[PDB]
Amino acid sequence: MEKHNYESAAEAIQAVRDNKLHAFIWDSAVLEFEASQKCDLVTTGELFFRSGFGIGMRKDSPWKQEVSLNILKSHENGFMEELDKTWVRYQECD
Amino acid sequence: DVDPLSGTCMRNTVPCRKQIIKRCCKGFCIDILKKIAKTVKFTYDLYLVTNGKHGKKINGVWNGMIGEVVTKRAYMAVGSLTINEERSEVVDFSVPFIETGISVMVSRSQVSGLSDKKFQRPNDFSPAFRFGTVPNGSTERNIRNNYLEMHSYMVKFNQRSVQDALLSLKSGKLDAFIYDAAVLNYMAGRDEGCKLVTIGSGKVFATTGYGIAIQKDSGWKRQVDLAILQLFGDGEMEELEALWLTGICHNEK
Amino acid sequence: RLKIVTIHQEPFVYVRPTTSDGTCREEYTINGDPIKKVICNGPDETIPGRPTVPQCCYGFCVDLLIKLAREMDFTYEVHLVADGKFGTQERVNNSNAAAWNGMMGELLSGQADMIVAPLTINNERAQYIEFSKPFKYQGLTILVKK
Repeated sequence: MEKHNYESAAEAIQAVRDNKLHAFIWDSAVLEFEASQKCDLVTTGELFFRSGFGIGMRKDSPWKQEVSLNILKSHENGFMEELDKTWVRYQECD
Repeated sequence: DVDPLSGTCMRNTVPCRKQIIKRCCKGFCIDILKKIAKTVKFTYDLYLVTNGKHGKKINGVWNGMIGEVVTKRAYMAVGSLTINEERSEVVDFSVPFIETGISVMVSRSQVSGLSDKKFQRPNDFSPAFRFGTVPNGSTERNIRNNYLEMHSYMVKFNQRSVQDALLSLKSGKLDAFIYDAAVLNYMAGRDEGCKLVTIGSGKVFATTGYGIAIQKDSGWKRQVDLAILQLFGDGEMEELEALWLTGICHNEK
Repeated sequence: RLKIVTIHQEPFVYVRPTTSDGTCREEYTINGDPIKKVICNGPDETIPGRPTVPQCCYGFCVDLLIKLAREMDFTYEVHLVADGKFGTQERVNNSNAAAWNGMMGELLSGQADMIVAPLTINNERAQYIEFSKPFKYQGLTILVKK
């Protein structure tokens, strides 16, 4: 993998698009949106190195206690589902 | 049920008592608990719940294992327990070890949108449609919270037990079944014939994972959490997944 | 007040400068809604030198943040971190020296009290700071032309 590395995300997607490089490896959240964006390119397999995102706070700050409490409340109602639905287009690909 | 001749539990099985008799509990969760305990190095007593199964809020009062967590009759509650805002409010939860949630299990004959409202109303479709879930569940409570009509309609299609819910799906007389995604996926993999499958990619709404109860802000807490990600950190969870979770079905498709 | 920091990540954050003094575009989501937006001060590579530049940023994380802001008593002011990197430990050998470069470093430093961005959650970071329950969860994968 170390061989033939690229400096930035745009160039890395481009290489596959330019067909300079047959395959590209990166975390899904950046990649799937692009997968929707072109559909000339596709994502494959199962997300590995699975890692969930979240909002950072110092352990000392109690506001985070509410934040998680709020985050969960936002999950249950499907607020997130509709937000991902909005921001993942999702327009053209299959 | 332990071998009577042996008189005590065998192999991976760890004892659990139910007030009504010694029963022998074993499985995926049991092994995870054993590993977590091994890593954090503490000793523990395991028993079975009597009242209300999974935690449920009825009128003013809670039920299930959560009660024994609140009554301090249990420090931590372990199981297939799902996560929700109310319980996270009352008790601190462990990080989710597995990808799961609400989902559907149906025969090869449905909802591509999966919010298409065909579920929202049966009556729009002239033949009566049918779907149901197990009551006193986090799923049912969530349903009642967000979607009332679905709850009020599905009460007729509610089923006694997952084997019996399965009886309603399998023998006919019910079209679709809805339940926890991990259980529905394992059941997708494990069936006497490959007659049952998940919905779509089995990609579940209400994306959640199985947590573990603690009392409140005072607890071993973080120490547990670390242990958990050490478990996947060494890659044990994949092995345990292949052994316990992996079903033979769905290889074909 | 909450000082919020972010990084330039395309799906969850977008960056356009405010047109002249005027603030933000009325641009609309595919589902008919006007797009919400907020002001963010962050690194600009457009000028040859790099000024911390006033900018307009709109995102999933922003909508989430304001959702919280209606839910939560707090008020928010956001500026993007100077370093394009979110954060990584680095720099001198003696004792433990410096601190992880990037927005995370701003969080410990207090440059921003709270971090809203697409940040994966890991133990190495976790000991240093508290982490909010995940809004999302993804993993690595491969892109190849169909």
